Amino acid sequence: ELMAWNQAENRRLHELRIARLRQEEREQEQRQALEQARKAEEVQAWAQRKE
Amino acid sequence: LRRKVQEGRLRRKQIKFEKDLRRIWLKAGLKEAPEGWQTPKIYLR
Amino acid sequence: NPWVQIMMFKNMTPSPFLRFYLDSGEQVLVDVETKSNKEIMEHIRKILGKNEETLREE
Amino acid sequence: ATLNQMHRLGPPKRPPRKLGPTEGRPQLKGVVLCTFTRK
Amino acid sequence: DDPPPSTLLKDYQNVPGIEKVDDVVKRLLSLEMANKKEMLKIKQEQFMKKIVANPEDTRSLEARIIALSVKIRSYEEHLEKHRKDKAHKRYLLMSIDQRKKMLKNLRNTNYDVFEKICWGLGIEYTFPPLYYRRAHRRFVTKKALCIRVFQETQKLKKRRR
Amino acid sequence: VRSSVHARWIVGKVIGTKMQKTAKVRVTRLVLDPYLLKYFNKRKTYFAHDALQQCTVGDIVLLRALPVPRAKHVKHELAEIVFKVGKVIDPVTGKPCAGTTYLESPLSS
RNA sequence: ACCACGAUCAAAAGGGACAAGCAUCAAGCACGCAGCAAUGCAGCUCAAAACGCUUAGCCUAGCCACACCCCCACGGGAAACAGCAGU
Ligand SMILES: [K+]
Ligand SMILES: [Mg+2]
Ligand SMILES: [Mg+2]
Ligand SMILES: [Mg+2]
Ligand SMILES: [Mg+2]
Ligand SMILES: [Mg+2]
Repeated sequence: ELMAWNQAENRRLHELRIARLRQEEREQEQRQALEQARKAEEVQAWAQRKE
Repeated sequence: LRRKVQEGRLRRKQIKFEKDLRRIWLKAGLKEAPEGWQTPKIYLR
Repeated sequence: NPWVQIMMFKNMTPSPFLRFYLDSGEQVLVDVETKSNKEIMEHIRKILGKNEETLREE
Repeated sequence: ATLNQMHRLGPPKRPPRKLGPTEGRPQLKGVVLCTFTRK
Repeated sequence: DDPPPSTLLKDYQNVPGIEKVDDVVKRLLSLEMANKKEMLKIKQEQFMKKIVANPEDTRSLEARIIALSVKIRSYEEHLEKHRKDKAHKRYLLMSIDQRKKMLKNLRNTNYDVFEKICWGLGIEYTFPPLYYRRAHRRFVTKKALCIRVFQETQKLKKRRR
Repeated sequence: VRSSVHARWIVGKVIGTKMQKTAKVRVTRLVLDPYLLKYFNKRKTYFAHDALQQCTVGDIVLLRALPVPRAKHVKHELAEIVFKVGKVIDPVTGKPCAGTTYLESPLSS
């Protein structure tokens, strides 16, 4: 029973980890889209200059 | 006079090195040195 | 526990954890993110520690 | 010194005590060879 | 092998219509009329495309190892000609040691990428010595004799049995 | 009763693979300094039978005692590889990792 | 126990642990592994102290070692109080 309880505790901590990682993923996606837009503008400027 | 003492010590040192080398192959069971072995004079130019 | 082999590892995984190897061949994994040192001590005492009754018997 | 240095060097090693003229004995028997005076 | 001199500069490869320009413009925008650093940049991107999973990431350990490898090759090429340049000898040796350290870290962290780097750049990873002690003449001679004596004793044992 | 070898289960790092079907492993234990009352690592070398030659230098392995020694110094066998060198799989999440960063995100599965 | 079942006690063998000083003792020189064997590989210990020299009975309900010497004792030196008392 102690081993089973330890496994259940691991599962609960895993659920909390997954929730936290999903939060991190949303904030990531936001900032990464922002940075990707900035880099798109930079590449546009560079391509125009080279042309 | 320091010279002759110094080369005498070098000669005794070479003799001791050769004696250790001989002890090795004697204990290993070889009656003579390994075929083609010759102890180099490493303490004399 | 002088006869138990304790070994430490650093920055090999994204998450800290403890693992206990038993004589039977079983392995016990204890995740320790978000847990204080006192909480970890209590957890290991509960799951793999001798109770006060056994110690008093000894 | 650091704790690592103290561990590696280990406990201090007091050198053995020096034996005196009696060689660590209370007294010694002797035979007189000659008598004289010193300043 | 170096890129052909006709290759376009890294900054002039994705510009639209670069194939529709005069031959003179192609010469002006090729490696033939640039310094060695542009050729090194072309080498670097070729290695990144051939080895790394994401050629755009330059902060990764494997990308850094590739960059240091290109730089080490440039130093070696420089030193073939300037045999008495001590500062660049120092830079080459330091770069080689740093790349060894990076390879050790990559091996400890990502073995598949470590293998792919070692194959792609032709790097033969070597393990460090265990003991750092001076091998003076007496030790060398004694070790050679001990090896010889072991060989002779092995022959004697094999024949006698 | 099951074995005459003192060390029944031990965890170590493979430091040598130059012998046939044998891995040389370094095992560290914590030993108290009687004077300083601080714990220091003490190292010991073990030879472990590795039939399949799957051990690489630097990987963390678990060794199980043989019922009896199979050689002068080989008293243990490779039970498993805890951490393959450079191919570590995170036990908490089960996903491959390179150091402290996930090679495959846990959310992906 | 005495039929052993098995306890108690405890050798040989296997695994582990186990004094001090000296690194001006830094290399040891076969000290490993695999195979039923034939044989194959070239390995094993070591500055986290190997190898060596010197000192010492020890961890005291006691334990270890020795028992004239040649570690041992077929054999040899040679004729034995390191049992008590005694010289
Ligand atoms: K004796
Ligand atoms: Mg016994
Ligand atoms: Mg004595
Ligand atoms: Mg007597
Ligand atoms: Mg006797
Ligand atoms: Mg008497």
